[PDB]
Amino acid sequence: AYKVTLKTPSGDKTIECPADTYILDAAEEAGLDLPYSCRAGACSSCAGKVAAGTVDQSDQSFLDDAQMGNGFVLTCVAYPTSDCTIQTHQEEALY
Amino acid sequence: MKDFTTYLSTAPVIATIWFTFTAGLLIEINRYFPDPLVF
Amino acid sequence: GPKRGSLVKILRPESYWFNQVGKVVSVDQSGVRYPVVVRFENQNYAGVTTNNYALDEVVAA
Amino acid sequence: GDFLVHHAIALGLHTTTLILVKGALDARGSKLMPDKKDFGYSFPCDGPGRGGTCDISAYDAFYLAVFWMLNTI
Amino acid sequence: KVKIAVDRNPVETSFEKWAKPGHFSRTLSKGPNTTTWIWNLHADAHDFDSHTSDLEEISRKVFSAHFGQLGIIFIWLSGMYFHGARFSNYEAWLSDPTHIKPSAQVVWPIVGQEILNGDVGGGFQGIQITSGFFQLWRASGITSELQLYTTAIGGLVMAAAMFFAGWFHYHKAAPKLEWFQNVESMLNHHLGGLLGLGSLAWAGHQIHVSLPVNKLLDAGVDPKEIPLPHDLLLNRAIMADLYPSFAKGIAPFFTLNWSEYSDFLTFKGGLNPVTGGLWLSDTAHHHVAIAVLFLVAGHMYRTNWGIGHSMKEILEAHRGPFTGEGHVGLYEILTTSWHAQLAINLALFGSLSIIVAHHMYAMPPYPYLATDYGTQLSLFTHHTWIGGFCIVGAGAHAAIFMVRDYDPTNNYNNLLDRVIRHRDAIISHLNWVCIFLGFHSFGLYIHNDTMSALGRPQDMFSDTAIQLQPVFAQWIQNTHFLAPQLTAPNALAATSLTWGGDLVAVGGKVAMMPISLGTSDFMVHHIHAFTIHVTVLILLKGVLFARSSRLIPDKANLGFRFPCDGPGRGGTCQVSAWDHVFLGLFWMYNSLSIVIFHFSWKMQSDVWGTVTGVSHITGGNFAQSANTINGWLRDFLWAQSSQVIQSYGSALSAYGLIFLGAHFVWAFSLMFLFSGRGYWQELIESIVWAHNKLKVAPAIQPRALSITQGRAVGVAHYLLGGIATTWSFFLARIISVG
Amino acid sequence: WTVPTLNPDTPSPIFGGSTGGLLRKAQTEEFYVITWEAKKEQIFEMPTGGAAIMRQGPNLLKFGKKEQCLALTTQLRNKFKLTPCFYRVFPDGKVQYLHPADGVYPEKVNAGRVGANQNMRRIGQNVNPIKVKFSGRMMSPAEI
Amino acid sequence: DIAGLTPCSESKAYAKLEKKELKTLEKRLKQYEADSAPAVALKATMERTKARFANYAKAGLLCGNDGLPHLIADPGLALKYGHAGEVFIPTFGFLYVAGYIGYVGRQYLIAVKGEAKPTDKEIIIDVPLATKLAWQGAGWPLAAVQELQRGTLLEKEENITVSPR
Amino acid sequence: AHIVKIYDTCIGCTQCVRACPLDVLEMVPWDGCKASQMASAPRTEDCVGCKRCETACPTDFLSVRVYLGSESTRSMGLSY
Ligand code: CLA
Ligand SMILES: CC1=C(C/C=C(\C)CCC[C@H](C)CCC[C@H](C)CCCC(C)C)C(=O)c2ccccc2C1=O
Ligand code: SF4
Ligand code: SF4
Ligand code: FES
Repeated sequence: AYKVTLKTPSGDKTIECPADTYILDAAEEAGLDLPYSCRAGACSSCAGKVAAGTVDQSDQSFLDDAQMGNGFVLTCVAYPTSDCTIQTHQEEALY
Repeated sequence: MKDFTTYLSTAPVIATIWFTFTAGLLIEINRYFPDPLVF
Repeated sequence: GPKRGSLVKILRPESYWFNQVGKVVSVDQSGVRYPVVVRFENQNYAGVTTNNYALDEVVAA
Repeated sequence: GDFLVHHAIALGLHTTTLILVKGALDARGSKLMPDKKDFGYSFPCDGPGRGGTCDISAYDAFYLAVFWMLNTI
Repeated sequence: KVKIAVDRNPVETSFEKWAKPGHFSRTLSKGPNTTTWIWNLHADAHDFDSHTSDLEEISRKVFSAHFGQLGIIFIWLSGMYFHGARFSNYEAWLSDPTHIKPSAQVVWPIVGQEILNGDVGGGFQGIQITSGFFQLWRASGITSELQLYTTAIGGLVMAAAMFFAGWFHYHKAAPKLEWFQNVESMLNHHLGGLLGLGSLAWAGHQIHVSLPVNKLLDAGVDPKEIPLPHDLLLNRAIMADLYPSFAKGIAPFFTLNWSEYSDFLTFKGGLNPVTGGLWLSDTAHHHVAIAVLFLVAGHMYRTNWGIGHSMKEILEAHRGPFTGEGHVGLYEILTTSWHAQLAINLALFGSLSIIVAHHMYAMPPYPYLATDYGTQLSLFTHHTWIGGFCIVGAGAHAAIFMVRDYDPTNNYNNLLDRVIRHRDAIISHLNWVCIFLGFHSFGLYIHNDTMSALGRPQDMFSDTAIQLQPVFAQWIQNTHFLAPQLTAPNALAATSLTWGGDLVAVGGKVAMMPISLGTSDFMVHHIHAFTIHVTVLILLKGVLFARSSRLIPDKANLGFRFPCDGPGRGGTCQVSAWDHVFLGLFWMYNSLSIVIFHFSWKMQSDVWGTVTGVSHITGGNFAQSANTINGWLRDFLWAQSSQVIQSYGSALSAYGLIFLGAHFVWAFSLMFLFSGRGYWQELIESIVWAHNKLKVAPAIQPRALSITQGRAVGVAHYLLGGIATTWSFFLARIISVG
Repeated sequence: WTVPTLNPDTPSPIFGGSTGGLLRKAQTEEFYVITWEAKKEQIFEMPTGGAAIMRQGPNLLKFGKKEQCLALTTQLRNKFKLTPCFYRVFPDGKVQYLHPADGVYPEKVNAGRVGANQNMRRIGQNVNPIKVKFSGRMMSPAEI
Repeated sequence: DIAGLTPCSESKAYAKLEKKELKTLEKRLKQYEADSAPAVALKATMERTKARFANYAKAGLLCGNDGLPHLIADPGLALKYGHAGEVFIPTFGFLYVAGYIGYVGRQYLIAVKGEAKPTDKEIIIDVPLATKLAWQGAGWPLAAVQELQRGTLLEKEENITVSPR
Repeated sequence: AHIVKIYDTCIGCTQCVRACPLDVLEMVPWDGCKASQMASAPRTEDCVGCKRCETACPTDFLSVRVYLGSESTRSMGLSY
């Protein structure tokens, strides 16, 4: 599994997330309550920002390459591919 | 080599070769046994 | 309700996967009218493979 | 030749009937459009969304069946 | 600073991606879920702009693509020469080009295709080729099928070389963008070397090979009797025998006494009457002139030294008052968009091919070619079609550029800009003029047929009735007829008999005669004009409003090809420049079909036939039947239909076969043309219910085609059926009657 | 925030004048005008076709339809992050410089926005048109 | 005979059009040498014609006023008058091979539906499994009737339906 | 004038509002969905029915549905 350090408005919380599990799903299974709505990669509700490490969000449809190049990630459809640090609740910073 | 084997196991080439095989079958059939009507 | 990863049959008529089976990703414990989260393997005519559902629209099958 | 043409006639009958019954019966709704009845017997199209709605009304279906009928006659 | 810039081992070589569909593109690389995946995969395989964004890599891709293209063409030519060497009667037809039909294709003794190996003369059993390879090779002077054997072999080798070239230049060493951009260098290189050298070498081969051997041919010596070409090259004795200028070798050329060389650089004009081909002396003079021209031409632009020119500089210089920035920045544009150069070259090339066919039937160069009425007609129609399609492809890729690479920020007030401004007035005037043209030119024939059915032929528009005589064309014809007197004192004969004069006869067949022009021809010319104007109209609309419109202010945002923007606000059906070029295909086919009809009938009626007077094929009926569409249909179509509609039991029976089959497929297209993908997907859902009812659904989700894809399938099949129907009809008719 | 007004005396951006311009409908029924202040001077593209240069700060342009100004707002808001405010004007001279005029922008939730035309229900819960029969006009079931 | 159809082994127009054919043949033939490939081919063609005709006559085909063979469609009639060799056996062979191919198709289809990569087996194929099912597919009819007696062929009422059924 | 309707399945991802080229849509507070946001059409008389909303709603049945109605000059998108 990958250690995902979530930098949240409540502080940092490092969770373990399997390679086959979406970031958002793992966070919820760990008891966290991150934002979401569509859960289908088609909106900005679940946006985070990757500070370090890599994700695979290939099925997402809402973000452009420059947004992803700056680290933005739709946590509902993103798998970790390394230990990573992700600031949560980033929707406002996307706009 | 294995890449090549996979390329041959790709679909349209397989469809191709099977069709070629069948067609050559039937053409040779008519060659050696011309003018079939009954039986 | 049903468990995550579990397999349920969809019964919502207006759904693409109606009369078919899906996999419960999760179910919300809040007051949402449709807490069941169920993936699918075939995509709809929209290409989506997961939809939200109330408890009745699905059945553990 | 008469055998043959008679079989052709039966063919055309079946084709016409097929398209006609399809159109008439799917009028209430469809998998693509369950609410087909909400658009009346005659609506232009639901547009190009969902891959493209072209000639989707039962009115359109009868519209098509015309040609087959003409061919048969 | 022009030089060579390359990158070594850029691309590797493995069959890995070969096992990976869609790897070139992002989305397709994800694999198929529904059926359109395969379609789009195929569709975008060669859209290198869609592939990536590297101009340089895209240049390298298209470079290797051209490599492979050339290799394909090499393969084809080589196989042609191979089958010419092995399965032909070319040597028989050499012994007698007057009563042996060129045939190079033999079929196998099977269920009944064997009947088609008809009798073309010389105990040969095959199919008459209308390509004219025979006359080609005779003009080039090929004698032994061994020569064609060698030819095909070398072609195989060349093709292999070209394909290796593509491979190397893509994976081993691929040049760099600036190298691709050294444009003036490329121009000078090509302009001088390629064309000048090719023409000059062809002239040398002519002089030292063909002119001697063709001279002996028309002298009448047996083909297997002439000495060998290299033997001729060895022995200047026989060359001086043929033309004593060769006794002096080349020193006269070095003394500028060209007059002496006149033995082989003539200016006769006209055809060799005993052959019907152009005067080979005149041909060689032509080609050497072309050679010198392009050679001196290829030294125009600066590459690495102070002398030369700057395309950019001159284009910026050329600006007029009414025009603002004139020709500025276009340099930047052309240096950047592939589709720009593409569309340019396509339009130019189509126009060329048209002119090629024109001059070719105008003054046939090949031995006894004019006699082969079928070959004439066939090659002509062929190249005409090719040219028109090149035109529409030009329009296509031009619109493509305008969608993709366009940028306002660099073109502020240029020709392009003011065009974009007053496009509405432009297109308006164009509409009006096309409507007037159609009205008048069509109603002429219609009023004729109307008076006819009304029994008032006195009131028609005929060369006998109310006339429209192309005084212009006839005056110009006579002008060319009288030109050599003074405007060309060193001339012997006009370039064409149709300027006026006598008739040339080879083997009874009408080789060439002067052609008059009646009110009928007036009308048909105006028809053609109107049709072409419609085509340019639809194309111009498509390209001008490809990015926007008062209806769609954001059309540039919907990509080049796109089905519609809904049924909203009335209905957005068929609103892409893609659709526009689609329509253009239609109107073009219409145009060129009309033109070839005109050509065929006028030929048959007032040109071709057999000399005795002239036994004209249709006896000039065209002259009085063409004014009325009833005469058209009956006397041309209904009449010449017999050959095809009774060709059965003959070797030509396949002509009627394919005739009916083309009818079939052309009608088959119409279901696509009219149907609806929504209806189709509905049927899909029904049938997949039927299948799943037996657990026989396919994994890949079956999907009805896109609106665009259905349009394309339909139009392809439609044009195919039409062209094939016409092709069959023409072939059977001419093989029967000529 | 408060509704702004329109100033007809605004230096309109730099453009050479096109032919895709306004028509009778402007002088007859209505026409819209767009108001925005650019941070700098810069060239841009005309939605109705053409390249134009905006001035520093106050810039003004008028149009007939709404979609023109809407697409233009998209272009500027996503390419230069400007917050224009365009109105609805009539040959009367009455303005309503309104097209997204609503304090902020609608793409974000905002207090005060009262829901409208919102069927507080599913869509499958609609009734057969056999019941909307013999009404005062063609009325859809979903109308209710 | 049947429907007033005389055998072309008896009919006149049969031999008439046969001779006419051979006449056209010799006509095209009379423009060559003897050893010429075209000559020998036309001769072989005449041979093939006469042989096919002798076979058709031996087949006992009822061939009417055209002298051309017309076929009968009744099990009882064909059996009673010795004419099964024209429709019965052909139809039977056809249905055999067709059911074979369809059955083995469904066999591979089920095998690959029992996979994790349905699309990938739909594109790239399992060569040896294909060969195996091909070898085994002969017993397709017995297998199918077994599964019928077990009622295991058809899918139950769970396939997707349209909302108005 | 065309007709447009919102349904409880609105997950408020606004793509509809994000898609309407005519601003005939907007988002409001809500509590039915996690987003607490409901789509809203206050300017229907401007919708030309180009349905790009309907295209954009990711909702199983489209949280929003368009219904073409009568024709006004604005409904037809005429600038003349
Ligand atoms: C597709 C429908 C069809 C049709 C139109 C015919 C037509 C015919 N059949 Mg029947 N037949 C059929 C299918 C059909 N058959 C099939 C599939 C079988 C296989 C079991 C048979 C087996 C069969 C036999 C064994 C005989 C006929 C006979 C006949 C002929 C006279 C009796 C009659 O009118 O039967 C009407 C057709 C039907 C009722 C269709 C259903 C057929 C069932 C399965 C069997 C019918 C047997 C028949 C009643 C026997 C009558 C004998 C007669 C001497 C009294 C007549 C040409 C008799 C014959 O040759 O007369 C010259 C005869 O002896 N048929
Ligand atoms: C008939 C028709 C269809 C239905 C036909 C379709 C979609 C084409 C089907 C193509 C083939 C037959 C399906 C693919 C078959 C696979 C390759 C499976 C293997 C088959 C073997 C024989 C190779 C449309 O979808 C359509 C859409 C828009 C305008 C017109 C039409 C139209 O006319
Ligand atoms: S119908 Fe057209 S105007 Fe209305 S919301 Fe949908 S896209 Fe926007
Ligand atoms: S209609 Fe769809 S995209 Fe629009 S707000 Fe509702 S859920 Fe979001
Ligand atoms: S919740 Fe919509 S993209 Fe993740």
